[PDB]
Amino acid sequence: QGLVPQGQTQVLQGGNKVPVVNIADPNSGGVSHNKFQQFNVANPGVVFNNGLTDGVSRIGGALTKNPNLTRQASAILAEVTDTSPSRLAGTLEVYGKGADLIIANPNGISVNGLSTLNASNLTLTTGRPSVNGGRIGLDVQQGTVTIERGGVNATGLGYFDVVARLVKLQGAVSSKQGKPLADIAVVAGANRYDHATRRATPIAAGARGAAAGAYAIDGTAAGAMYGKHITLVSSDSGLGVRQLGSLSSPSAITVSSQGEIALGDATVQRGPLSLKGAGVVSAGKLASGGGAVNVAG
Repeated sequence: QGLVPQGQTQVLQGGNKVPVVNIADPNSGGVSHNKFQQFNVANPGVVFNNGLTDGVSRIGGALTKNPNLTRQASAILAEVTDTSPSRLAGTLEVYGKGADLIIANPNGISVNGLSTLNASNLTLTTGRPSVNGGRIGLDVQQGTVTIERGGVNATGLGYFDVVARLVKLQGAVSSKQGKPLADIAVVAGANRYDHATRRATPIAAGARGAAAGAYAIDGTAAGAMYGKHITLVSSDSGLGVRQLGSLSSPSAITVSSQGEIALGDATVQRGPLSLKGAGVVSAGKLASGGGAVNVAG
């Protein structure tokens, strides 16, 4: 239910201490690959130690440099290797050099009131990672990510990506009003997702994600999203994207489905609203402040 590292990764924790992950030394491409038997974050959060010097974290107070490091990471991957899902709540803080965060658990991830500090970008995935130097591929064949009512605060990220077999959106994903707005991508289905290009290519899996007509992405009214660009992608044939949570974006909303699309309200201030599905595509009220709206089943 906690944090149980493997290999060179260490976790400084104990009682009331905010846990500090002494991440593994990164490879030549800047990726620190950290395997865990169990990975969970609870309020107030966790500190990833990407520090070559002693200092102070915002949520955790004083800490020393990470003894594993000969250089700082540009991407920190936490991969769960055993059978338990991950729960994430609180702040994911990177102490030291800012880096991409990737949390991968094929068993599932649930998210409730998540934020970040000094993370460049954040990816939550049920894909199994393949790491080759700087190149990270995520092979999604199973698992659900659920955003619970507490939601995600993406403020300060370039993007927040959720990449899983199925995705449930039951809380808001947004950046704070007037602050640097993150892009949001939700990518469902059996895919290889390349972390550097943020492109999904469909792959074979051992089982279906769900039945024909079931929803690969299912957002309720509580799952409202606000992002610089918002992209929703479902690649499994016959599965739907349902997102009843209002979508709001300054620059683009794009939905691609290999089945149905069913949206509520969606608005883009200065850019295109594009819906492309294999099945029936429907939307409640659409608006674009400079009118690019395309809908195509």
